[PDB]
Amino acid sequence: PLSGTNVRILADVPFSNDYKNTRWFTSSSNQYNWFNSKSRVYEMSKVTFMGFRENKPYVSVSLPIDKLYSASYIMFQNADYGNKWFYAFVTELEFKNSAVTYVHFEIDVLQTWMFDIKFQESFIVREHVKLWNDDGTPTINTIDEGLS
Amino acid sequence: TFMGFRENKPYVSVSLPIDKLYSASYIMFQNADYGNKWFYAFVTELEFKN
Amino acid sequence: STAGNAVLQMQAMQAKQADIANIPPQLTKMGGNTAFDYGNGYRGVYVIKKQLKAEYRRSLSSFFHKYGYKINRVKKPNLRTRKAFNYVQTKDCFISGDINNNDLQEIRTIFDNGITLWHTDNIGNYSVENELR
Amino acid sequence: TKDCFISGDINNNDLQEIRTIFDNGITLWHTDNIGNYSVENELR
Repeated sequence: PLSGTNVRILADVPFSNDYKNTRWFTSSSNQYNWFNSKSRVYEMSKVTFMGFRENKPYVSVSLPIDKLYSASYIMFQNADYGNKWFYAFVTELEFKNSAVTYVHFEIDVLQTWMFDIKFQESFIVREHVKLWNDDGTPTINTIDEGLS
Repeated sequence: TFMGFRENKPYVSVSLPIDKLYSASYIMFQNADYGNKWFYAFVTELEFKN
Repeated sequence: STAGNAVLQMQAMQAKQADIANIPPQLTKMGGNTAFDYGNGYRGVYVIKKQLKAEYRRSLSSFFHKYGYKINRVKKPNLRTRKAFNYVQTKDCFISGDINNNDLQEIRTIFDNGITLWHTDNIGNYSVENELR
Repeated sequence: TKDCFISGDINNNDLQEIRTIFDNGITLWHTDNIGNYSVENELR
């Protein structure tokens, strides 16, 4: 995403590029409010992303590698998608000089497009099902787990 | 004039910035030499020139 | 990540662990006492129609609906039989026509890998009936 | 372990590596005589 507005670099975001775990939200607002609640390491009102070439995309952050260790996440808006929030992983730190630092990123296809996806009928290997009926009687699940 | 000159990756030169081409999914075009046949192609990837 | 091996793994995860015998282990004890049988009204032949549990019907029906039946015969494939979609997977398929052998060779692999062919613009909506015609 | 979960205040890259370490199996020593399996290795 060429340009960015209202940029914030975020710490304390637990999930990573593994996509084994993520935080699921109820509304576009709830999404933003959760992310809003973190301890803000860095802020900018406008940003020109300039990594655009080979692919590593990045940002130029004006604080040394020290104090920037806590960096975990980036959220930013764009002029063309209105007030849609873009969410991105902080993949890598790279050496610039010793007073301003390069903070590179990876757009989170889950968090970003989260409410923009529609899930259709699909074969599902595992999921969490309803366990108990109203009566207190167990729901019927007989699929052979194949477990001792 | 298509210029994906290397055998294995062809492209077109589009005179509008990369940010605006995310929605791009597909390409259809005719050729003067094959009459009114329509050619259909996936938009595999976007690459930044300027 | 082809559609074919995707289905194969799906076949593997719901793989038939055992057949349902339907031979009562108490068959042996049923006769012998005529006074018992005719007293409780056991007489003549009974036709007992059995069908799989509802849970597994849903499961198998849903599967069959999306990816059709197992066929294992050589013929020309049903490409437009249903109203909505047709799943088609082939093995060493033969497709001819006036096309450069490079492209033609790619199309063959496409059907060899499995593909769903849609006939309605609502692509991915598997909730339809998808009947014939 | 298998698909283990390890949290804490560590960059998710390193944390992801530690998870794999225990997912791959490891022996954790408590005495300086490392590799000496001849001991009793009882509880406590």
